[PDB]
Formats: sequence, structure tokens, C-alpha cells
Amino acid sequence: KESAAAKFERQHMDSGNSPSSSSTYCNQMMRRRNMTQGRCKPVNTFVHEPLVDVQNVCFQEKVTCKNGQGNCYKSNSSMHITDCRLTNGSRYPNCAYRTSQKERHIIVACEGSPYVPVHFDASVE
Amino acid sequence: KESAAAKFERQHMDSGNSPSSSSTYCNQMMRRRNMTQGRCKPVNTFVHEPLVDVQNVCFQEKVTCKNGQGNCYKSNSSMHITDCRLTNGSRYPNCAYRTSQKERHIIVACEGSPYVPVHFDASVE
Repeated sequence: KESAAAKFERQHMDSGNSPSSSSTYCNQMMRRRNMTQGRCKPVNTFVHEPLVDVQNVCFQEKVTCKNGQGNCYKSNSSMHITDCRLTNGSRYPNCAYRTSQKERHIIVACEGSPYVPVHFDASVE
Repeated sequence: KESAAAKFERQHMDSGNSPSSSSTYCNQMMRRRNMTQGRCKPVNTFVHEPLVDVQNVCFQEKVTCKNGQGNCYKSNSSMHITDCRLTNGSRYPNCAYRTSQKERHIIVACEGSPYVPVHFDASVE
């Protein structure tokens, strides 16, 4: 006989585990996008939104870049993103990464003609 | 020779894929947690926070339940959760699910002594 509380834990609790925690998404993508050729890139963010929506950010709210230099813009809305963080140290070659999918407003630096994104400055919060 | 615009796309863009969309998390957990016996439970949500944090919700904001009846409470903070939803066409016994990780405030119905969660009412979108 399963208690009401017990059923809740079976059906809804999975503390400490998540689709991100066991995902090899960052391992595969950091390698696929050539960020593991010379050295294991320390940190990186992937944006899961249509390209035109990210490009449109260049014409949204103008904010100061993190280091104060350049022209940065913040997205009108939160976007789907994934943070990739090299884990356990070194070992370049083996580039091991912690995958963290989330939703955050992003800030990118834009430049050129057309005025497009050239640098991912940061995710907000 | 790679333009900065192209480098931004290579390093930060991944419009059609993500840790969640390529995750078998729900396919495995829905089965492992007994929600694919007899029929494929259509929708389910897993919470990845420590049990005590979810249990503590029973002492947070008292709200009217959204989908059921009883005594519901909404978490003061957002929590890491995962929505599992049957893909269209999935057919018993092999239940196929779309995995979707995110952060949302949750609403649970509580009862008993100790006063603990017995139902997952909804996530606040």
C-alpha cells in the first residue's frame, strides 16, 4: 500500500538529477563547433532560438557591455540557452563539460553592416 | 579568415537542438517511476530540488489550486523541474516523451500530519 505522500515522491521527486546533469550535449557540441581543437574552451553558451530572433537583438535595448567597451544590446525577452562549463580541470584533450540548460535574457555585442551579433557578452542572472 | 559574425554563429547558435530536445530523461524516468504501466501517463512533472525544499512549500503561499481541489501552496521561489509530455502518436507499451527542463514556481496540494505534498497541481507559467 503506497501512501499519498509516497506516491507524490515516486511521481514527482528526482532530487539532484535532471536532463542537464546527465546530458552529453556540451561534450558533443563543444567538439562539433571546434571549441576543442587547440584547447578545451573554459566556458561557452549556446542559444536555442531562431537566428533572426538573436540577430534582432542588435536593434533592441542598448546596454553597456560587461567590460564597458563595445556596443551591447539586451534581448527583449528571455531566451532558451545552455551553459557549458569545462569540468574536472584540464586534460586537454578530453574536454569534459557540465551542461546547464536554462532561460535567460542575453546580451550580445553587435558590429558591422549589416549590424549583427559578433560577441556573446552574457546571460542576465 | 572567419568573419566575427560567422564565429558568433559557430560558437553560440544552435537553433534546432538542446539538451532537453535530445534527452531520453523522460522516456527512462516515466518507466522507471511506474507511469507507463497499463497506459502511458500523458503528462508529468519532476522536481529536482531537495525533498525538504519541496515539502517546505506546504508552509509557503496558500493559493487556490489551478487544476485540482484541496489545499494548494505556491513556492516562494522558482524550482528546477522537468515536464514530460507524450509525443503525438506514441503507442503503449513503449511510451515516447518530449523532455523539457526549466525553472518555474510550483503549486502543490498538501494534507496530513506531517503536512506534506500529495499532488503536483501545476507550474506557474
